[PDB]
Amino acid sequence: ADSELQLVEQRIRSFPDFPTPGVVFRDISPVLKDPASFRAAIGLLARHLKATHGGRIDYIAGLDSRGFLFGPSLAQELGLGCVLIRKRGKLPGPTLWASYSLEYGKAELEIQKDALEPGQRVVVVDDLLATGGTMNAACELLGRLQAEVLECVSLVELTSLKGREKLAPVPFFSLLQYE
Amino acid sequence: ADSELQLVEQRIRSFPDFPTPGVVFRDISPVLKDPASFRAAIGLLARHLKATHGGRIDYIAGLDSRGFLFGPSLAQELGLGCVLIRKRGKLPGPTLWASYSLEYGKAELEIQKDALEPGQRVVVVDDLLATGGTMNAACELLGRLQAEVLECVSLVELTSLKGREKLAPVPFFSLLQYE
Ligand SMILES: Nc1ncnc2c1ncn2[C@@H]1O[C@H](COP(=O)(O)O)[C@@H](O)[C@H]1O
Repeated sequence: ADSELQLVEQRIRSFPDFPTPGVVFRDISPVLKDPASFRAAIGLLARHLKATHGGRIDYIAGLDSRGFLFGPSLAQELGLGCVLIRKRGKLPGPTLWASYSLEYGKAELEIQKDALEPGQRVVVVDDLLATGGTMNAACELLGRLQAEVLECVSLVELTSLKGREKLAPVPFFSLLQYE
Repeated sequence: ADSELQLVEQRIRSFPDFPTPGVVFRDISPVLKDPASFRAAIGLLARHLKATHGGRIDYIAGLDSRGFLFGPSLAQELGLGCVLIRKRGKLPGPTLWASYSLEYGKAELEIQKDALEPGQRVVVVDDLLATGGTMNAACELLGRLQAEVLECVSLVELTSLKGREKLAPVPFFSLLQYE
């Protein structure tokens, strides 16, 4: 198109009635597919994070699974490492775990007990904030390792689901908002 | 790739008997956590790919979920987009899916119907090649979209499981090898 924000915005594809009737799904797949829009997305998140924390971040925490598509590349742009927060069962060795609500049921996330040392400053990233279930669980786990969660970020936020309120006092930033 | 490769090898951590007895789990998590290791792994994959295929690659395809950690960064380094291959039920809109065999029973993968156009040339990435079942299924999905799979790559290859044979005649490159 032209601007970087509109380049990202034109590449978020809408799918009505997926996964269930009445929902409007936001697919980030086109953002990844277009190298110019992927780099526009990473650069917007990076510039936000650099301006906001002045270089003083220790790690990005990428959220299983779609957050893994952004976390490493964001971290690398910022010159940082990326740690992983995963669905239960996926990581080897001693873990901490936290439950959250998933569709009609309950699920769990986990982090390795040595993923972070105390006092490390971390930004959580995922593609999309919907109910805020996994993101909230992520914050719980990081606090348990005595990490300082600076904020959570996503490319997209679905405001009608009120996942941002669920994260307070943890600050939250999104690039784009839809219902 | 001596020094750079040692930076990767040093950060692969092994866990006996996970997830089940007699399996040595290879954990790439410390590679992601160290930005120099991550940058070395991405550079070494990119360098091999450019030295082998030059500018003939159109897209990287990342395998759900640990392939997601490397695909976008590899595609960015090459100036290419990245397309996604997911566990069934995760992608919106029209898809093609297939089933393949695992340790007792079946698993299923899928791809969006419009991920690639015919004759487009793709390299598949995952973190580790074991039996090659998953990567083989990804190759088959991509074939059904009339994509040309130039190569599959990973950080680790478990050579006693003969994943390389399963993929033939699609070439396969790994940074590190173990029995
Ligand atoms: N020993 C192992 N360590 C880590 N991941 C493994 C191991 N064996 C299999 N996998 C994973 O299982 C999938 C590969 O299985 P395969 O389809 O048998 O090649 C990939 O996602 C690998 O990352």
